[PDB]
Amino acid sequence: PFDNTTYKNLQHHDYSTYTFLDLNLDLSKFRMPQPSSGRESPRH
Amino acid sequence: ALFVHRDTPKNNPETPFDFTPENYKRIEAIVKNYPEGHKAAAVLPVLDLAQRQNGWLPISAMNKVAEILQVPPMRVYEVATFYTMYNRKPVGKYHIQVCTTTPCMLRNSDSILEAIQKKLGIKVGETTPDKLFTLIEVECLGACVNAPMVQINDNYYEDLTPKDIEEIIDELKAGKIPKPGPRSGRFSCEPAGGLTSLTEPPKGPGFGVQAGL
Amino acid sequence: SNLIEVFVDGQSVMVEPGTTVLQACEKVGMQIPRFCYHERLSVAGNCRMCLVEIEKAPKVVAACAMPVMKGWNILTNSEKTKKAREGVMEFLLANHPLDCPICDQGGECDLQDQSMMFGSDRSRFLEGKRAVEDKNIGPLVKTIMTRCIQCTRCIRFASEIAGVDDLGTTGRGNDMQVGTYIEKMFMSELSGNIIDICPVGALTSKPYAFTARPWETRKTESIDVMDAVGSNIVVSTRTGEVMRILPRMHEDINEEWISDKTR
Amino acid sequence: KTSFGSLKDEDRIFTNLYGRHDWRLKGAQSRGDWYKTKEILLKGPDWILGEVKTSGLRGRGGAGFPTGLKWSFMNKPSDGRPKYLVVNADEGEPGTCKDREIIRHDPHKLVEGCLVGGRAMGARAAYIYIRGEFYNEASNLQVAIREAYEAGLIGKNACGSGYDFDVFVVRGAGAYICGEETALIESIEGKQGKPRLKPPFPADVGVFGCPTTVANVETVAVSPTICRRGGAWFASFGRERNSGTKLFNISGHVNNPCTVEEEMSVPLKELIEKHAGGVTGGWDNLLAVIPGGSSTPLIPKSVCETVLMDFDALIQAQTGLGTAAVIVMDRSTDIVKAIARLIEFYKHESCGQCTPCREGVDWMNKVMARFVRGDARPAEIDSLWEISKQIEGHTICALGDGAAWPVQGLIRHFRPELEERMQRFAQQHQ
Ligand SMILES: NC(=O)C1=CN([C@@H]2O[C@H](COP(=O)(O)OP(=O)(O)OC[C@H]3O[C@@H](n4cnc5c(N)ncnc54)[C@H](O)[C@@H]3O)[C@@H](O)[C@H]2O)C=CC1
Ligand SMILES: Cc1cc2nc3c(=O)[nH]c(=O)nc-3n(C[C@H](O)[C@H](O)[C@H](O)COP(=O)(O)O)c2cc1C
Ligand code: SF4
Ligand code: SF4
Ligand code: SF4
Ligand code: FES
Ligand code: FES
Ligand SMILES: [K+]
Repeated sequence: PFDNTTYKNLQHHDYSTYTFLDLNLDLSKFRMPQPSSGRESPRH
Repeated sequence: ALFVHRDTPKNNPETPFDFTPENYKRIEAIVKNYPEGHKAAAVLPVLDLAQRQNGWLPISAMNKVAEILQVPPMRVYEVATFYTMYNRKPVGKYHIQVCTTTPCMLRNSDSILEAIQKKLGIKVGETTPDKLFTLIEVECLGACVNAPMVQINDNYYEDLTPKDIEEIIDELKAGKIPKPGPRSGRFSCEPAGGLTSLTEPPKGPGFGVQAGL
Repeated sequence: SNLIEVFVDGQSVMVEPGTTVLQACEKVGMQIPRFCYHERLSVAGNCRMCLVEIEKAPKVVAACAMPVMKGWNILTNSEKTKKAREGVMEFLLANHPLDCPICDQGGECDLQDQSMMFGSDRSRFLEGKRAVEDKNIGPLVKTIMTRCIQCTRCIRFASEIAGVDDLGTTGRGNDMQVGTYIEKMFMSELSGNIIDICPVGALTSKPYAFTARPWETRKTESIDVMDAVGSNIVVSTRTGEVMRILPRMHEDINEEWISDKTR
Repeated sequence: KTSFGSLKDEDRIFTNLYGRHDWRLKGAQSRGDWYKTKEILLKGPDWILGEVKTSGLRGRGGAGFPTGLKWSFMNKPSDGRPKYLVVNADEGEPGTCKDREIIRHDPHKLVEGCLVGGRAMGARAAYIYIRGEFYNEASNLQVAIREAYEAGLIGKNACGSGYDFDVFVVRGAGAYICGEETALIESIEGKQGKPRLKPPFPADVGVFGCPTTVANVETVAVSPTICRRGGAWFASFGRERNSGTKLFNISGHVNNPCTVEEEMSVPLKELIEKHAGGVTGGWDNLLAVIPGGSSTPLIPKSVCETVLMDFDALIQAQTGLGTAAVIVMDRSTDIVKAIARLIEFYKHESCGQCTPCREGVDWMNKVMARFVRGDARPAEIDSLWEISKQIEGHTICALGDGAAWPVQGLIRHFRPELEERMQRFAQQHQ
């Protein structure tokens, strides 16, 4: 069927105060290894 | 409102603050996004995490973020006093942000601000004595066609009448959670007198694709 | 040699690839008015006083930061360059306090001198000025932060030379304040040299404070004896009494700094 | 083509702009997104740059810089530093609410845009600097990025093309100046949102000192549609060097304030009367229009009759396109209160780095707060004009320009209204 009268974006009603950070914690296992600048910090 | 710190008993470097261990896993997830040698770039999420744990930033979260990221504490003081979200004073649980810039002042968000002020008995910047509602007045929040709109801690409440925001405050006082959307007859941002566009079905895969692709 | 040819007021000069506009004007004996550029600190570019016109280019460039490209005619005394300098000096003198009599920097102030040289001669600011809370950063530095023009030589000195990383800019906009944000006492071994580089009288010398005035001082170029580095100093006296000790430039010892014990 | 406007629904780039369809992966692949992505990635950076240059795509961020010519600065060999496509998703401009709609409702179009753009410029990852106020939109985009990783579309071996590409989302913290590209770079680096100076451009020294292209949500999301549909298709709409479609946010005093995708050179009267139903009280009730958000100077009712809503025809009207955010202000509006509130926005949102903005924007807000009451003499209008000319072009970024421009527009188009304001103040208080 085709719908044009309902708003299918109802997920944001259930987001808590840690949804973004839990999603980042979920996505931390899919990522490529970060490059290194030859040091620990620019004060090292 | 002030951008210096005075060591009150409830706000000092001896004020208790430490992340929960799941928040330490979250800070690991934040720091692992940025390249090696630029760990300092994880100031702004982690410090916002240190606001989402406590509700506000005493000066121990600034010191803790400077301690776990090994950056100078002044470089976190600059971030906490530069950005308008890092509440350095204890706000209420429902931090109400009323947008009254020009596209919302044209659509009379002053009536909504007056309604919230007479409903809560407070004014802009003050806090209700039960420490539920903090009413301040902010700049453009990015819902300009959905003007006039307010923000409650994560949520946008849009196309508001004074009656609508009185209804939202009523269903916030009793402990319930409202629906973060436009309170008029439209759904997100469409023309209120019906869809003037995108009524046709989207075609799907393969439509209009050039050859050699 | 890969030296390139640029033009300052039409005068040809041969510079290095990577030379800024300010050094390109320095090579012909010209000095651009500046507040945040310091030749031993990093380039900030946040006072906009060094704005100079490149011809056939409808926008003034920041001479402290902008490297020269091959063939620029750097117009230093043009019309829109002087309008840029007068406008930026007007904005620096909008919220600045009328403290020139009670200020120790009077007579040795950059802001007074290049307001007299490069700015206008009167005012338009018919409003109320800001007033900034004074900071406590030590027994050596008297801090009157209403005079701070927010040029960030504090931060660049404490971060790059003194290596302290404890000064900064809190706030945002016309409420932005250079300070420490807490009751912290800025005590390094070079914590008095911030009195030198501050172009205004925001950071004055607290032992020197209110005693003297630089036009009636006599300069005597002497040597430090406090350490075995041999810092070139000026003993500046007044009527047979040593008022203070300024640094001297020497590229092989103390480049233009001295320790706090020396000062 | 001579006439412009009345764009068909089949030629829209942002289908599911209104949230009526599923924003997720099964919804996005049912609307043409993530289709033949591997065949776009395998044909090289040069083919994608040629498609974007041939399309006539300009900067949808607001300056209108040529997007293919912008992205071709990054097509240069490595030097040990990685490269980064960084999506400017702040959108703090008043009147402008379109990138909120793109992130909230068409996120996979933005993710495929990050992938095709990062292939086009050799970039390694994607940093979507989303606004901190857009929290639910950020979690929305993170769910879509999870659906893009778990389907094997991005990450290690993106779409099976041998190309590796990550996508990050960095939330902001409530600063309008962090929408400027260099201040956005400075905000991602864990510092204050203070803009860098140009040159170094971000294509040489950008985020973390890497080569970087900071690009708008719109000009990133439309680029896989440009690569699939063609360059000549996207170039056919609008005028020449004003090619394509554009999102328009009609807000203010209209009957139906709304976001709508529309052809580039559409007339303003046709746009407001069709998609917004016209001005409240009819078109004769119109007083002024800020055409493209707060940075652009306003135009009166005498200019809105024949003006076209692209870059060049608004530059001919001595204003700008900018973000294509039509703020409509009818006859019931104190325009001086609105522009003084707009200068109050530009002094509450200004990072305080360099002199003319930090001092003069507060000083223009004080002079405009007196112009609202009329507590001045008319020689302070022209004075204020000079103050704008002492800010416009003498600052680091274009927020000093974006604050000098509305004062100039208000003076230039309603000088006598300010003068009669001040004279009735002067007679009623003396
Ligand atoms: N979309 C939004 O939310 C907002 C948009 N704006 C608009 O943004 C514009 C101001 O942005 P700016 O970045 O200050 O202006 P624009 O001159 O700098 O910059 C646009 C792009 O052009 C590139 N560019 C220009 N000349 C270049 C060169 N010679 N070499 C390399 N790259 C070059 C820059 O890298 C930049 O990415 C205005 O039109 C304003 O209306 C302003 C506020 C908010
Ligand atoms: C003060 C200021 C704020 C800006 N804010 C944004 C913004 O929020 N979003 C955006 O896409 N561009 C913004 N811009 C424009 C950017 O400088 C830049 O043109 C754009 O982000 C990327 O260029 P593009 O048009 O090729 O995408 C802003 C510019 C200025 C001067
Ligand atoms: S800092 Fe300079 S301009 Fe300011 S009061 Fe002191 S002498 Fe006068
Ligand atoms: S106190 Fe002086 S040196 Fe420090 S930032 Fe202010 S004007 Fe510059
Ligand atoms: S002019 Fe204003 S917005 Fe720009 S760098 Fe300076 S303080 Fe920032
Ligand atoms: S002006 Fe209120 S949301 Fe943009
Ligand atoms: S000296 Fe170049 S801007 Fe301050
Ligand atoms: K000084």
